[PDB]
Amino acid sequence: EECRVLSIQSHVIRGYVGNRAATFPLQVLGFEIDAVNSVQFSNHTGYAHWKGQVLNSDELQELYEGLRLNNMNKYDYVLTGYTRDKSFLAMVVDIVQELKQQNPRLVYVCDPVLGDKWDGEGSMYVPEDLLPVYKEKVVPLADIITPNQFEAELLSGRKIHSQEEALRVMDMLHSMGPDTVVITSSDLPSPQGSNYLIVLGSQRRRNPAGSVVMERIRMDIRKVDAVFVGTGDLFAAMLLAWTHKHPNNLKVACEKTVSTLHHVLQRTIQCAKAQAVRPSPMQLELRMVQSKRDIEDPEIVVQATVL
Amino acid sequence: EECRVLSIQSHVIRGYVGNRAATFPLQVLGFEIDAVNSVQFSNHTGYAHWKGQVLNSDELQELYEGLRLNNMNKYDYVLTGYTRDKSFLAMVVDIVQELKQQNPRLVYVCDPVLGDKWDGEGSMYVPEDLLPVYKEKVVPLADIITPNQFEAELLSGRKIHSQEEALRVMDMLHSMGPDTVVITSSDLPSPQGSNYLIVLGSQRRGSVVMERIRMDIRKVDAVFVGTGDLFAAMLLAWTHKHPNNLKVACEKTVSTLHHVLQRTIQCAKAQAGEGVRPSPMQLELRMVQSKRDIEDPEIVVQATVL
Ligand SMILES: Nc1ncnc2c1ncn2[C@@H]1O[C@H](COP(=O)(O)OP(=O)(O)OP(=O)(O)O)[C@@H](O)[C@H]1O
Ligand SMILES: Nc1ncnc2c1ncn2[C@@H]1O[C@H](COP(=O)(O)OP(=O)(O)OP(=O)(O)O)[C@@H](O)[C@H]1O
Ligand SMILES: [Mg+2]
Ligand SMILES: [Mg+2]
Ligand code: NA
Ligand code: NA
Repeated sequence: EECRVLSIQSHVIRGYVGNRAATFPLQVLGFEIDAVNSVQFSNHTGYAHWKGQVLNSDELQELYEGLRLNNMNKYDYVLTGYTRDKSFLAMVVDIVQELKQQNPRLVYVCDPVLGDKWDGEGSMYVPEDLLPVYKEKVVPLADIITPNQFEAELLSGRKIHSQEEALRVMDMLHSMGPDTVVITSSDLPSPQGSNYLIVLGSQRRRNPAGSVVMERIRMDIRKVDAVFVGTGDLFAAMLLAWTHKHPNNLKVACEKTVSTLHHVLQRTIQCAKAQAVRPSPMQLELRMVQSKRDIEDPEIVVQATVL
Repeated sequence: EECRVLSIQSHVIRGYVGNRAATFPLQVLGFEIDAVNSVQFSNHTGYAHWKGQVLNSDELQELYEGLRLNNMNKYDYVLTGYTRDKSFLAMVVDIVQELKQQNPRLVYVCDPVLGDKWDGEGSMYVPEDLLPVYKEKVVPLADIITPNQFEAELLSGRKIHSQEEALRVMDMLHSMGPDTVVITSSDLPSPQGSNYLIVLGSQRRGSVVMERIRMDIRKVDAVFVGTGDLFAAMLLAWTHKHPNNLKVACEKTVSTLHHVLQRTIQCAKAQAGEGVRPSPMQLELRMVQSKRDIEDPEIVVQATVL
């Protein structure tokens, strides 16, 4: 038995973002993940310097023809994240369409990377003309999506000020296409204090009996004093892995996903501090490799609230 | 404690060869390996088809520049394998010289891929103009080299017909520079039967001792791709953990390959059915499913000290 994933994301030489944050973890859990590298840079763009090349829609299509010609275009999952250009994204959409025709049971996990917000206001970090494509072509095709608060607000067109508006926006997202919507981070208020970020998740599904039900959860995570890159990619990847293992249990899938990132960042936070005192982007690269054990079976450190 | 490896080799979307065969195993064993993909192809060339793009020498330098500007050009090991381009390989050389000045203790593991021999006749599968660069530029720089028999013959200029000629040749290789030379496969005959392939290893290491070892590996009925790359990467990992113990390091390298292929050849057959010969697709290494065998391979081959 084998579960095949096609992950189209960026590659870097040094560090863990994109395909570099998604691949090792999924491989450790038994997945035959195939990495299509949308770009190859020396490191992520949060560093003072970075150089590299990008893959264009033509080349992505060639890579695909190669696979198709060998009749190797049969996947169980497809996984996308940061996509920098409309032309590429329209191509990723054509590829997902054909893979779904090839296999109707294919699950498309899509991280709709658009931007994020810093201390109150958010701004986009991909071309604005990608939003219409995400709205009309990509999300309708998705089975699981992992937007942060900023991205859900752009996808739904509604600002989110409360948990209830969050739920309403999540329902809106469900109606665009995906049965699983997880808001990966938000500045919603927590009763635990203000040094907490909020994760919300909602999954629609049919039970053996055949009724269409919805599981909803919330997690209040304590904030770590640092900026990490790649953890959004890691979140989407682990979510793929754990909903795959616990299909009818969003609570457990999310707790394992959020617990894995917690163990990775705790281990990362330790070494960052030891090597420094104000850690640079380099010292803050996720301690991926050293976290093998926590990825394989993470001790659950945060229980979710049931909504 | 961290050990960084810069691995420059090919990437495929489907399968395991190059950085694909070298990365996961080394990550599993705790290495901070950075993969520079010399190419990005849909799959390896053993298939009916393949499409893809290549990385040029200028792009390689660009990537290296980025790392340097950030003071990220400090590594414990460099690993390179199949390159089909002379300009690209010269750039790898300039890069390895550079990383060595930055860290004199850097260990360069070079798999000098030039070709192989099929039934007895060997044929190159890299342009000829590479050989001069390898003999004159690459090998003198290398600390560990992993050539198969054909490559050891091409690199030394001598034909190998016996275990003694082989070790004679490994010695010529040590003189070109490398302290550890391992011949990853040869047609030498084994006392165990015709169904065996021979691996020979030699390491030079205030005494100047010489350790030499041989292993008799049981041939498996099928042609795999990426096993040479896996061999070089696992050798780097094990030489790293058992430093002056060529014997143990080769034992774990080869045992690991054995489990992976045993596991691979089994699903191969399962998917091809009784009597039918597995395709390249079916024969792709079962990498991910061999995680446990990579972390701690059960030793199933003892090396003989020559
Ligand atoms: N500073 C932090 N402190 C604590 N946990 C964090 C921190 N940064 C990230 N995380 C963890 O990473 C997860 C996802 O957050 P992150 O902000 O990195 O991505 P995002 O903006 O939600 O996603 P994207 O833009 O990739 O779709 C959190 O929900 C949490 O589990
Ligand atoms: N058909 C096979 N049967 C049994 N073991 C094999 C077979 N093919 C490869 N191996 C294993 O793979 C290892 C390396 O062998 P392989 O022939 O693939 O590379 P090579 O020709 O020595 O290397 P390179 O071309 O990368 O310089 C062997 O030494 C052995 O452990
Ligand atoms: Mg964020
Ligand atoms: Mg061979
Ligand atoms: Na997200
Ligand atoms: Na070899």
